[PDB]
Amino acid sequence: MRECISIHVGQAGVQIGNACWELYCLEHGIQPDGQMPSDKTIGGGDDSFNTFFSETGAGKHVPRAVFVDLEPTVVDEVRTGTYRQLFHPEQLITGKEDAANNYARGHYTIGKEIVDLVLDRIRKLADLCTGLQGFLIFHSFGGGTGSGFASLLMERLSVDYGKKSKLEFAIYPAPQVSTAVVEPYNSILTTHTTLEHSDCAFMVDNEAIYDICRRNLDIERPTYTNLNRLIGQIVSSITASLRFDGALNVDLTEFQTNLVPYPRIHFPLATYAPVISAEKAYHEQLSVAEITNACFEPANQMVKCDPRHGKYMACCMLYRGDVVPKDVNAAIATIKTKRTIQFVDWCPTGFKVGINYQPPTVVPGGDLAKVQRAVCMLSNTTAIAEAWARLDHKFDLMYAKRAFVHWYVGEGMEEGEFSEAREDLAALEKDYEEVGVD
Amino acid sequence: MRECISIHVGQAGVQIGNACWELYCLEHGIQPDGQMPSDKTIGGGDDSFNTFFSETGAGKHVPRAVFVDLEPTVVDEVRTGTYRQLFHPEQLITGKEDAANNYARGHYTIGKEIVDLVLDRIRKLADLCTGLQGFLIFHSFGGGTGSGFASLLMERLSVDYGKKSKLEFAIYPAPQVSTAVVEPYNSILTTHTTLEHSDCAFMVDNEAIYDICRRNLDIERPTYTNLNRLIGQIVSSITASLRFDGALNVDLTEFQTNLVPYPRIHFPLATYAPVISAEKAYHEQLSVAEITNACFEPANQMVKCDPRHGKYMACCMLYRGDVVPKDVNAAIATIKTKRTIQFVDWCPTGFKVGINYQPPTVVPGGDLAKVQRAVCMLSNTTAIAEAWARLDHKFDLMYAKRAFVHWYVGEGMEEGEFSEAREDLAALEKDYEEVGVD
Amino acid sequence: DSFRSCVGLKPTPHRKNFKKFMELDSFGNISNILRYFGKLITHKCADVDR
Amino acid sequence: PNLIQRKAISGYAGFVPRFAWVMGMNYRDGVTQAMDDFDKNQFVFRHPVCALTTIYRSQGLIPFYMGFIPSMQDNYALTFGNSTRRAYQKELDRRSHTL
Ligand SMILES: Nc1nc2c(ncn2[C@@H]2O[C@H](COP(=O)(O)OP(=O)(O)OP(=O)(O)O)[C@@H](O)[C@H]2O)c(=O)[nH]1
Ligand SMILES: Nc1nc2c(ncn2[C@@H]2O[C@H](COP(=O)(O)OP(=O)(O)OP(=O)(O)O)[C@@H](O)[C@H]2O)c(=O)[nH]1
Repeated sequence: MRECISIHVGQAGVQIGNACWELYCLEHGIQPDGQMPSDKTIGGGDDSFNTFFSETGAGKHVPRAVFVDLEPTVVDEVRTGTYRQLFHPEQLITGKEDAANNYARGHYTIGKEIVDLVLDRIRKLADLCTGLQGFLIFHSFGGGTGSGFASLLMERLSVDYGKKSKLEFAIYPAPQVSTAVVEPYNSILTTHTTLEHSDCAFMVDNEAIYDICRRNLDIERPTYTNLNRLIGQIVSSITASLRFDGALNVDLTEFQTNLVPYPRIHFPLATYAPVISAEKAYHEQLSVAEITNACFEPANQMVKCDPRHGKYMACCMLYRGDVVPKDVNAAIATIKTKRTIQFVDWCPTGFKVGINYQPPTVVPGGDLAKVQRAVCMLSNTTAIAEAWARLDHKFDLMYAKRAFVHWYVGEGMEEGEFSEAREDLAALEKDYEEVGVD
Repeated sequence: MRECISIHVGQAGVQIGNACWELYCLEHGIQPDGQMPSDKTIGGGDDSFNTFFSETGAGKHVPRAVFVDLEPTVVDEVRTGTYRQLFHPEQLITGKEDAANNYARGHYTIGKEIVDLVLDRIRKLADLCTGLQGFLIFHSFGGGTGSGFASLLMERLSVDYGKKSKLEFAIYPAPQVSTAVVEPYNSILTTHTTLEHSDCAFMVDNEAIYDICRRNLDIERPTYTNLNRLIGQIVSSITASLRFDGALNVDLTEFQTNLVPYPRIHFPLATYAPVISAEKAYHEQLSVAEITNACFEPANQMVKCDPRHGKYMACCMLYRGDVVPKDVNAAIATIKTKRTIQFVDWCPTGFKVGINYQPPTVVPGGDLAKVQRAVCMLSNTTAIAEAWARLDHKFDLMYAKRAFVHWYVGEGMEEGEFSEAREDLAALEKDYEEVGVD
Repeated sequence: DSFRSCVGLKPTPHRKNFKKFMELDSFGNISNILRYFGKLITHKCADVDR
Repeated sequence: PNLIQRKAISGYAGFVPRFAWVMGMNYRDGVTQAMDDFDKNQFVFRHPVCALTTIYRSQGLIPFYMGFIPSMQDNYALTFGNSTRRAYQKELDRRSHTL
């Protein structure tokens, strides 16, 4: 009907998945045991859960997700959480060996003998489903293992199906922070392998997330609980269109068909304006005009790219909760009149607006307050070229000194890909300025 | 009416007889003491139990089975166990000396002076029998005793009764696991002596049962408590149509007429689809579509033969529980249209469906599930000739060197029969080849 | 099934609540079926025996 | 208290005791808990002259769990769900050194 399959590959995807499904169960009112209260919504798998959970004759809402993990520690922990009876046993595919930060170790030595099992899972989901709109793949680029095995699974799913969308989130490598030094290598390898197969790859950065945290959450020492909670609420917002109803509606297929301009370039950015705390929402007040202004304030976006150093071309606004369309269209018109912003010629129309009436929900004991109006903002602009500029004048030095290539070649790799990736990236940036200019 | 006679020849037959009978007594509520308290299911000895019991003037359900063995150890342990009081006293025929893995030891030295007693017992059962559909005989090829004795009994009952039915189930020796280098000898002897009287014989493998047990049932240290309860479930599944009623039914005569294409070749394979443990049944989903897909999954089978190395000519569905014809036909049509299966052009249809409403039943201290939809798989293919090539080349070198032949010549064997065996096998070989040819 | 179609545009396959079936069904030697035993009536009962 | 002790007015350019230790959450709850600690230690050193495991629960654990709890392999021949659940009680009787 209207459903998507969730895949989480990794170290990098386990905690965010934990948070997001906790929010899902909380908001639909699932008890972490799995069933409903005396209210009558258990059925033939067709009610609001029919999009996310496979509640079957057993009466338990079963998530339609698979986690695959190379290092069994964290997956044992997640099974030793509380929602274990909720989750499906062999949808929790665990291994015994890490990919050890090596792109080619992940992609070649260990991955191939796991793709059979993961394919078996996904096909036994593909038989039961009927709508199969697409997948939600969670991984990273600064991942020790979320890189290579993820690339391989992407390749197999692309070659078997080219008839469904492919949505990717990513915690992007930090621009100036690098926990790993194999980060640039395996990251660019992932990028150049995935460019010709990815439908919509989106990014977000931990440093800017923290910057928001101590800016307006009034949290100078947040945590993962908080970071993952924020990202989970973001994805909840983007799936609200599927779950609830509304006046005018858009779908992820519309997202793809209406945000990417050309071939190749499909990496936009996202934001959520009303990030405030209990007392803040208490004796303050939000409204459409200032949520627009805040969501387009240059710092509020979660990547360090200055819009005045770039030029806008596409924007999709998702408002959720109560709102009238008058102020919406009026405020976006005023922003059109704004003189600090920059629109390229190609897009006299560039605003895809989508409304859902249902208010966003809170998590108990968490940080975010009650929300009356909320917005997810998805913008694409030329600005992000500087990040790849950074990555290339980083990687060039390591290649000049042929650093750390011994590991990869000893486990059996050759210069070909290492050379190719640099001009793949170079083609990417050159296209960036070619389209940015007029 | 609808009643059958069971023969349990050998060390192995008699135990799985005990296990399956311990099954049988439960689903009609028969107690380990063999008498119910005050309630009534008794009558003219004529009601659902009458298929396997005949509760006579003493209100005791009497098995319609016979247990013949050579070494008195296990017949003693079952004469001292929990069910000796219900088992009929002198039916349980015991010997004093083994068969020593020699075919001619059971076929020339011991089996002669016991066949009289056993035939007398089966005739004084056949008199009180009325319908007498047939005999469920349990032997084993690599039987440390029973092969030779079973050959003699089967041939004599075939020649004296050439109108009633004969069905053979037997644990088949493994492709690579060994308990007897002598096993090829008696295997080929029994084959070339039985292929011209056996109506249909069905082979399964202990390793395969084990592999299932630690892939899906999650049993890392089974025994055949577990696996015998599985095979008992299998036979209960094939006989549920006999026991109960429903929309449309199936019979062993139909099996005889419609599973086997030609004389000689009467060797199908058996499977049970929804093998599943407690928690998987509890909080997952089952339905006709996925259970059919699973039962046609190529690794679920009890003998290692690759269907892409084979080709199908017959299939029998035994749908028990709550299943309905619409989804039955939809699933089978989808399976037909799927291209992995490669049916021969002989039979444009290759399917025989059978229905029963009554769900299968669990057993205390067991592993099976509260399954509402079960399906027994009985399919005949062409993948199996690889195994007979396997056995003949496993045999040829060892005969060419003639190991242990001194034993057989000492007990009174010559070599004409051993010679004849391999051209019988090659006959079956070229027969499978030719029927495959098209 | 008519009521099943009395729900919305598309159908949905309801079924019997399996909870009752587990908590009430004969397993082991413990039955769960009760049995009553009486005599048929007509204007003048004849096969009172059965 | 005066105004509020449960909270100390957001953006408090003044400081508080109990800066280290329990920390890494939102602000107001930290304020409450920290001042609770500040009167706990207070009376504790006051003390005037006194001399004068959800990892396992009821029905065992999911399949494919790693980490050796005592035994298993020494005992066998049962469904792993059972095995775990029966170990859940015999970890009180014979391998009772599990706490
Ligand atoms: N995606 C994600 N990344 C995080 C999180 N916390 C820190 N990180 C960053 O994400 C990276 C995780 O990458 P990896 O450690 O290579 O993950 P992996 O390749 O799947 O496998 P491992 O190295 O064994 O854990 C780290 O380098 C961190 O810098 C988080 O919650 N989620
Ligand atoms: N049916 C049954 N099979 C068993 C039992 N224990 C072991 N086996 C199986 O029995 C098969 C071998 O039987 P045989 O060794 O030929 O036994 P036999 O020739 O009848 O006589 P024995 O000397 O008593 O063993 C093996 O494939 C085992 O899987 C049991 O209790 N019951």
